[PDB]
Amino acid sequence: VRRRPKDRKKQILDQAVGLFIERGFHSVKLEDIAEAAGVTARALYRHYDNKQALLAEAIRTGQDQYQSARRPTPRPLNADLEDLIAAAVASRALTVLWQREARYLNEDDRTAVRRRINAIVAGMRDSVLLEVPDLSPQHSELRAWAVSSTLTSLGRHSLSLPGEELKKLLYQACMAAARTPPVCELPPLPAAARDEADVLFSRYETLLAAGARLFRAQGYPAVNTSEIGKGAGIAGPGLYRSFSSKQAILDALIRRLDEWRCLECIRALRANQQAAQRLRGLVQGHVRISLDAPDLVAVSVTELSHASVEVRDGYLRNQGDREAVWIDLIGKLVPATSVAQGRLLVAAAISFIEDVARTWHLTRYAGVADEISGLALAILTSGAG
Amino acid sequence: VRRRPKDRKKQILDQAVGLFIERGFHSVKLEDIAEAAGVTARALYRHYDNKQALLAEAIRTGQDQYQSARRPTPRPLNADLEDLIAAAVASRALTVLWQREARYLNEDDRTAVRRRINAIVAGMRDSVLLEVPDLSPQHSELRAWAVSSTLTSLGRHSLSLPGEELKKLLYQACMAAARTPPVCELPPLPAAARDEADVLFSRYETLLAAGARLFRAQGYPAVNTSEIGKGAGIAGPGLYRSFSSKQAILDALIRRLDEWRCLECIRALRANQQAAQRLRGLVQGHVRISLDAPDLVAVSVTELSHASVEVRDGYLRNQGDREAVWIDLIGKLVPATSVAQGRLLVAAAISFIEDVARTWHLTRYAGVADEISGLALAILTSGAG
DNA sequence: GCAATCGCGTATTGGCTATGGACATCAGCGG
DNA sequence: CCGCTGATGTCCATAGCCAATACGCGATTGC
DNA sequence: AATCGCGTATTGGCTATGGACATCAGCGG
DNA sequence: CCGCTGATGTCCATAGCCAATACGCGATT
Repeated sequence: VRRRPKDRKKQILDQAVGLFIERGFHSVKLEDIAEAAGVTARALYRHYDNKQALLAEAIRTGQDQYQSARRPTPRPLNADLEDLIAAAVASRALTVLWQREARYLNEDDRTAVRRRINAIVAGMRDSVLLEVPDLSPQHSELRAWAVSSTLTSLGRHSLSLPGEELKKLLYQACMAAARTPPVCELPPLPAAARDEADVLFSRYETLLAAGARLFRAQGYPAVNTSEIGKGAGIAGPGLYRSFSSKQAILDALIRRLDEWRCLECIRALRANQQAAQRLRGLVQGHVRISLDAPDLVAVSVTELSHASVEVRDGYLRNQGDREAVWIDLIGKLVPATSVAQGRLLVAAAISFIEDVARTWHLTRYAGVADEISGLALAILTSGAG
Repeated sequence: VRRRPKDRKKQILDQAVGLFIERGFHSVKLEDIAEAAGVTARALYRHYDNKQALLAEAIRTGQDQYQSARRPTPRPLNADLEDLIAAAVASRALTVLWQREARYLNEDDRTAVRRRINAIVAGMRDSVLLEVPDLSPQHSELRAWAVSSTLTSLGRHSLSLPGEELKKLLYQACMAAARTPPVCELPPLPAAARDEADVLFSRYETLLAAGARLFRAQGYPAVNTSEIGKGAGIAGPGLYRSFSSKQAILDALIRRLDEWRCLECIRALRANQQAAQRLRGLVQGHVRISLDAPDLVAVSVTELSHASVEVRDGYLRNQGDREAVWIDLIGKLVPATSVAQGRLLVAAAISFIEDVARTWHLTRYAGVADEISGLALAILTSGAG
């Protein structure tokens, strides 16, 4: 009656990849993967030793799929862009494997996936430097990260364009980002922790900072209450003296980020009245907030699925309203850009800003915020052609 | 058995004053006052036309009590500060009568109460100008408001000092505030509504602004969902497509103000490391937030009793932590001041900033924020002598 | 092309609390 | 001591208001 | 001079899931 | 009809989230 397909491992791996993409590593039970393949958990143990081994196999398979879709001597970015775009469109879902799921692996696998990502970014940087021969290494790295984040932003949503419109949009955005002239010399800053200790002036602030750091480093389901308490110097019952629960801490982080973004948007709107100056002010405020609180940005990017329904819905609605304001300004500045193209460009720019803000070594230069804002504005305005 | 004291209306008025001070005018029923006076509700109608007449009588009685406590040619502030301080210490619980309960009266009674308050402030300004005869009208008005707000702050909490320490503290604070040299000139601002309209970029923002304005103008129990919907341009039931309930708007306003204050405090802490500059930066951030959002300040001052328990508790705890940071800085700068004196001075400065921020005609000058910050710092630092 | 959403006026609806009429009782006074 | 007209308490009910949630009606958008 | 909540460190559950013996087919000779 | 490969039954171990109880405070009425 029941037959062994002799390819059980491939089916189990495919189901695990799908479930990890959809719901996450901790929220997907082994029996869920087994049922998706019409087996039980002990069959998976017959095929894989551990659940973590299954996750590592899934992440490696996703990276191999991206590499195969990518399909030697470095060539100008204009020559390689079409291939890069095709690969990106085909692999849009799998971004979370390396970006979020890989967070849960052991040190060796994390180092391996980090090496793969760094090699990809280095190839993109080589292409960018071949496109513009006269560029400082920091500027070349920034433009390479801009191109990479623009290509990777497709995995943060489900929007698309009919026909070859999406490819044209991505090509224009990447080429405009790459060919942006430098705005400052970008000198390395002398190289903080004292300011970080000073800004934790209460037990509530210390617990909030410890929770945000632990959520960014490990993940919400993987952080104990005792870990947050130790970060604050107490036990978990101390955290429950200060908070109602850990979901309360997550909701507090999300609400704090939302309110800060709203305040910066209000200030930017009140400061300027013309379209260009207003868009520049909004981009500058977003960059400022992203650079000042990388942990909040990382939490909002990753752990949003574990927050309360009302908090998540409100945060998403407010972000959508601010993005709609951005799209209206973009459409005013560039009449050719439509609304779908506008939101695609806005998502790409936001992804670039957030990705650069989280990386530490990219933000160790004087006046890097101006460069980030200029690159984001170039990406947003690339719709002109 | 039952006895009619023939002075029943005086006891009814006393109980009404006590209940109006303790809790809101809308939060006490006529049955509560009647029970406190040992009578039934219609017995009150035998002595008063309605509840609004009783409220007006209570407010007039409180103002008359303050006037009697105070008791010609104006005298220098140093020769009248003893009397004013005594009057304030005696009338501290009565202040809310002409500050919150006044909004529920008729137009004529509101104008009469405003006239009484303005006459008191004008007498204070005359005393201040007699003390320092080298001040422009704007500076004299600002210093008079500083003194009046210091006394009103003393009439805002339950803190006190043993013996004549409180009188000495208030005298020093008022004299330091009055004797502050002008920080800068105050040219009248050329005279927006355009900035008040574009910042409402979504239905949620419009509803929030309308709710805040209505709560400030009338009070939380006196505003129904119909007015908020009309301010947003929709029907009353349409408000629930964006909010869970009417209390959700108040909770959102309180949370927004708390997060904005927290962000400004964090920025001020990170900007400066020395004690004096750090305290100046904290005061400047508080002044900036108070001046930019007067409606939020008014809501937090008045309608806080109608918010959720958790939201109110969190807001109070965060404000207490920030004020504790202020008190630590004050104690570092001035070794003489103790913790309780620091609490009193911080309350005085905060009340001064909030009172000046809410008044519209006082803020129509160029660089008034610097003068407000200077006066607040003069109040806070006072205590060296 | 058509069904699933989506705002948006209206329409109820279950408290809830100022008022209020009918009736009742103390107050001191004038024989 | 005792009626005897003021003034001053109760007892129970009613009317209007005000969250908050039902409908139905249109217009739009994914399939 | 009692009297008090205020933190603080264990303490004890209740509940999910990951992993695992024992039995179990199937699938090529 | 047989020896290897895969599967299915329950089952237990153990971690993690909230309460609950314990003494000291150090300030409060």
